[PDB]
Amino acid sequence: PALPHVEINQVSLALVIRNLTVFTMKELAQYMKTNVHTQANEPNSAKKIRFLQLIIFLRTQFLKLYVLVKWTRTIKQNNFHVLIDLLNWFRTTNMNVNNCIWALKSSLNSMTNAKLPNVD
Amino acid sequence: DRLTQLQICLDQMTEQFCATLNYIDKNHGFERLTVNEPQMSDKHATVVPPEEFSNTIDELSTDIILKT
Amino acid sequence: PSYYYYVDPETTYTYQQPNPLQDLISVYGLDDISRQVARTNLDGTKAVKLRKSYKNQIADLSGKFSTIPTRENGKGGQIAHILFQNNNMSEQQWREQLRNRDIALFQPPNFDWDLCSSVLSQFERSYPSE
Amino acid sequence: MNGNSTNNEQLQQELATTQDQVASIIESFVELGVSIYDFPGTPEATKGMITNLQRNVDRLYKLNVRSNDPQSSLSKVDIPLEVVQYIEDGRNPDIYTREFVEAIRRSNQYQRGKMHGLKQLRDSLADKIVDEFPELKEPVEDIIKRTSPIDNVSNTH
Repeated sequence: PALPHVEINQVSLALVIRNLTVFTMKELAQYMKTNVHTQANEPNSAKKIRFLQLIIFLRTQFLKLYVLVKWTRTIKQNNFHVLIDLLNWFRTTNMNVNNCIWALKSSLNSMTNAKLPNVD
Repeated sequence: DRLTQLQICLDQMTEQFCATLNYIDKNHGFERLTVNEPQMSDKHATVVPPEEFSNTIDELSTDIILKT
Repeated sequence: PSYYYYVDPETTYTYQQPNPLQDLISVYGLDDISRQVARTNLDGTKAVKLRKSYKNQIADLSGKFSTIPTRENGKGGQIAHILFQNNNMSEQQWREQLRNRDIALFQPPNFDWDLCSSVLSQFERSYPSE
Repeated sequence: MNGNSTNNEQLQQELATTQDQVASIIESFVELGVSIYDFPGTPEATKGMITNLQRNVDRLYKLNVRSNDPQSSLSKVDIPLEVVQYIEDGRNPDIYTREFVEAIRRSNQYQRGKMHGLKQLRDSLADKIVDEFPELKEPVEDIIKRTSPIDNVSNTH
């Protein structure tokens, strides 16, 4: 059966791999260019603790990428868009009955002016 | 005055249609298509006993028939 | 017979497509998801309760991992929006400059490894740990 | 369906080898982390760290150019934002799958409850209409027959 497909707020995993690579390596290049020069305000101990903090940050982000691709292994038929379209269809169908009720209420409200009162 | 009561009765009887649809949409429950599938509910849905649910459906229908 | 208004015998109504009376899980074949993350096995017994965090999917690494990298520990950052940003020749040709359209961030002047070696050579001994 | 079966086979193969590549990246991370923590300052250690950065960059090279590879389902597989923010929150994404498919079953059962309550209203009101007005037997039977048509998507469960 056909379902209304929605492509909003969804991304491709090729795009998440590419975006994660450009983010981590733009951050690496930025750290290089920031830490070219050594001064009294930024000693090499500060440089090494910043490098350690950066690699723990990259550790965490690539661990979450690892969990993400582990989660993509859970789906076998790759029917997650079928899942999403099914639940949006479910929202439409759960809203149709209340829409019919509100249509009957609008028909009720249409009747307020349409009478003819008792004669005076 | 008699046509006035007639117009009042039509408006109230269409409002009875609206109220019957309101109750049957908001105060229904969950049922088993099969016995194997799990059954669950939340705090946001008005779960009611099915026997008095059917009783209220029957008395709403009797109110509609009596207004007719 | 007596005719009544807008009660037309030739007018017919069909069921919804799909029908919510059926199990749409079984209709679109989501039975594998349903039986793979069902809270109970479909023979009357309770299944194993899966853990709240991702210990099971990070336990297959040999590393320094003893806690959970979360939002609130200060070790992670919000990379979701940067994660979400977006941008003759035959199909094959078009596809190798599609593969080569991003390699420009890999070589100098973006990632000069001589400068990387110079900054990494300034590292002294030990790390202050509490 | 043969094309879907075989391309899902390369989905599974591609995800498994990316498991391998990301795990290798994390292993390179643990070794330069212990290099930072116990750095002896020797030039041999510095060159080992430089080669560690080399292998990290070439693993990222391989997986990025394979994210741009046409012979890939990397683009055809779809990712939404709720699972990625849910993993960023530190919570297990199979709970996200569980909650979402349980929401599927909730909406199915809730709409089915709507349908059966409406059917109870329909046949109770129809019976009471027949009982009150004996001249409405044929239109009510026609209405019930038309609003209960031949079953093509209800006989199957």
